[PDB]
Amino acid sequence: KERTFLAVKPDGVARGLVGEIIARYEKKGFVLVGLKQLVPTKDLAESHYAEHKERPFFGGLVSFITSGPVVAMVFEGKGVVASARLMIGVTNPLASAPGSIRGDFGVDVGRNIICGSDSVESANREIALWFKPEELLTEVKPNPNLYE
Amino acid sequence: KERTFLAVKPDGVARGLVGEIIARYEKKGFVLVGLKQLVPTKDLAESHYAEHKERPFFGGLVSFITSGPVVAMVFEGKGVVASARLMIGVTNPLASAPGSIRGDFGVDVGRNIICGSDSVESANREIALWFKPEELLTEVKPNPNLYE
Amino acid sequence: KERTFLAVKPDGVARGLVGEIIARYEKKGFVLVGLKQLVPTKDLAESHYAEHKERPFFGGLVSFITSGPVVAMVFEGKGVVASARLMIGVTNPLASAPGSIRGDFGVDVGRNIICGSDSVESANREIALWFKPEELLTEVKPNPNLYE
Amino acid sequence: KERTFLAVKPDGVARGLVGEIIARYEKKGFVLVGLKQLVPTKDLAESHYAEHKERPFFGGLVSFITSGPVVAMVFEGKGVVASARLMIGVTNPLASAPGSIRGDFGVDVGRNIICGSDSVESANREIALWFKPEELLTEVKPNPNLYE
Amino acid sequence: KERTFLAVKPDGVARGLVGEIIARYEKKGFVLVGLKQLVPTKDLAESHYAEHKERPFFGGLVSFITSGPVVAMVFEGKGVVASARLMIGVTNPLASAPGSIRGDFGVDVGRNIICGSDSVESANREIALWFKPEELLTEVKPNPNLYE
Amino acid sequence: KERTFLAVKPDGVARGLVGEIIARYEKKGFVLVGLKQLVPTKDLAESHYAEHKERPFFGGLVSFITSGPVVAMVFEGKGVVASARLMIGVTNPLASAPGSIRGDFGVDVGRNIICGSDSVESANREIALWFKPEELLTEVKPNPNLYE
Repeated sequence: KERTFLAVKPDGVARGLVGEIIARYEKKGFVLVGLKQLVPTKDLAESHYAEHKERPFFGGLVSFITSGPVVAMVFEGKGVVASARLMIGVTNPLASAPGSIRGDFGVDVGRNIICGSDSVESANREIALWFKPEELLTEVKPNPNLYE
Repeated sequence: KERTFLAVKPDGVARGLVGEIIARYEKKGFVLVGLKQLVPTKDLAESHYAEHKERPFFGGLVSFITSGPVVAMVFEGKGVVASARLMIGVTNPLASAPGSIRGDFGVDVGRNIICGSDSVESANREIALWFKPEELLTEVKPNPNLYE
Repeated sequence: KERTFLAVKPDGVARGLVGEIIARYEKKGFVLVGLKQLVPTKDLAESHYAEHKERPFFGGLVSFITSGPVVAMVFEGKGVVASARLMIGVTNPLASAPGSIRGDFGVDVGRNIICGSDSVESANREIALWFKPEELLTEVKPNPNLYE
Repeated sequence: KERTFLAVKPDGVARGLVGEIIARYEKKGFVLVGLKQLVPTKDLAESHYAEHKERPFFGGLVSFITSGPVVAMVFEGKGVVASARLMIGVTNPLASAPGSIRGDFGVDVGRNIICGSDSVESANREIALWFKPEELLTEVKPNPNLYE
Repeated sequence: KERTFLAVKPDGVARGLVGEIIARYEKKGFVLVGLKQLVPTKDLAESHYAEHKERPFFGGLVSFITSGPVVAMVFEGKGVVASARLMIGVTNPLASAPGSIRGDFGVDVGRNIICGSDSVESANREIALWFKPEELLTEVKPNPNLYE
Repeated sequence: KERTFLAVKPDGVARGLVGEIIARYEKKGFVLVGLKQLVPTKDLAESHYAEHKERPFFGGLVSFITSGPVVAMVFEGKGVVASARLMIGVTNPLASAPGSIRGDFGVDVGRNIICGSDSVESANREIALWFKPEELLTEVKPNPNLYE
């Protein structure tokens, strides 16, 4: 099945939002196949954010995410990359709908709590970045009531 | 006042979602005028799904809903048929917004937890299908703070 | 497995507490094997309350419970009769602990929201009172993660 | 920082929705810089609703809001006027999305629970209407994890 | 009916716990007859804490409570003074049960979030301290489903 | 500050209870200083359960915990070892109070969802068992509103 990578960033961890966030994806029915808390390395942060490398805000992205603990997760399930994004909301928390994570909890583009993969393609890249293969679940059993 | 019919299907019952679902419509202010759990008969299931009778997925619809317990409800209140639908989300749970029932809990079109009437017209039909007149509340008292 | 009978009384129904209550027993892992809303008959109410027949408050018990809709439920699971009672709290809602149903929601002995069976013995009696055998689930499947 | 004025009207207070509403804006990260419960004066109600003065429904607006207690609040934070509106929903609760306040709790345009300022301009006016300067917090400290 | 005084102290306000706390007493069925946020005066703080005047920790109590905003409330209902205390927990949050306010949210005796009146006698005193008679609701209407 | 070790066992993970559990300790104010999901090794399981080595149920304990994924956590804060235990409940979920984790969610001694350290002494041992020193947070910053 599809897998995505989500990190709740230092601001989400510091605000005590980790469990609330995991519980939202668990209720949806996605399965947790990798999880750890870590303080990202500058090397890791720069690779993760490589797409924004030419833009002046790249260095801020890199400073913040290495500024404290991150909890890195990967979830598995049908259509999880796009669904996970729908559940986060949009870039600007102020513009994100009530009921989404950033819509419910966030106020600033610079402190928007959580990030998730763009695409199936960048998810594959990001998972291999943040996780070793031995840190990820091999045999996954979803609730039998979830999939036809 | 308007009435609609909602069934939480075998997958919603099995996942322990019944109370969560009723509590959403109670908080909104709709009044429960009929409620029961039952394992639908094939005769009942086929009439309920008669609209999809010509399509090949008709038989799957009929197999699943008779496969386990269903909790059948009817709610009363202004604009309840459309409102109830807004609160469920859309056919594809993956595409349903955060904050809706299928948006919050579901992943597969084939396991989308709950169904509700299309229209005032099919609600009237579906209620008479699933419920006897003596199983429905006659005198309804909504919260006095709900309606001008 | 053990079964118990719980009714959320007219005051709980009228206050929109039905879903909240069912969701508590679903989360605990007990399985719903019977459910319906009805306005109790005086004959039914008097049999249900037969134990208090000699006491002067018997008639009040009987008046209130027939005064509006009741949602009658039976749940199945290990030790459900005593557990269900632990989750309700004690007779006086004011004295019931935070976290219990009556502790969280109720204020008056006369409006204490829900009743549940005393014992396995009176549960058996009360279930046969309120429910026909064909209204109760025969084959029960609990979450496989609940029981060793 | 921006400030807005929100009142939960008599119907929201009477339905026990005050805490739920405040908790939504607290979780978002907006800071409470003024709060009180009062039964609005006719003079206050007419000024507050001055914009609808020419329309026939003006007098109903004025009757209802002075009909019971109101809890008047002002919140501070980036983009709070528009954000607060996004979180309330739209005029018609039936049409308001799941996850919004009116979408979750309300049914009637005439009983839509809460009102919030239109604009930064009318917020400034409404705050000075309902609150004395000494009733508002001067030094505000938001969670340090909220703003970049 | 009985009335009690509760203040959520600067630590509860700063942690965004105000709405959660009010919502607990609203769900229980107690009625809010007074509410405001204020930064307590030293004169007010010393009178409020007069009982601990001889003990060395008196001055700390007085320093903290005047250190930031407090939201002062009074609730009405049967047995509210003792019930409100049951719902808060005990002095030491570490020892307070799960399901109580201090049991759920607090860790330190010095930061225990909320205080409520000791007795009907000190409630009467504390209400007259913190509130003017014109700031309190005169005609109270509780949910009709609460009291027999 | 004190640290404790908690594991949500395979039954808690499989039931989608991970986020709910973390969110309870985050709300209390304890700080997450280590977190990962893993499928325990038999060597690890036997050391963890060494205290029950002579009893016949030792092998069952060891079979179950290595039977699926576990999410291993360590939390930091004043009095966290005893507090964490208070929040879990007692051995028998049926006997655990409403409001505790096992009281809210569990039914069987053999499937009681989560375990936490006995004492400060066994916490120290268990943390060194399950975690490498580099997997644990060194500089911890609790909410400034938590500790006097």
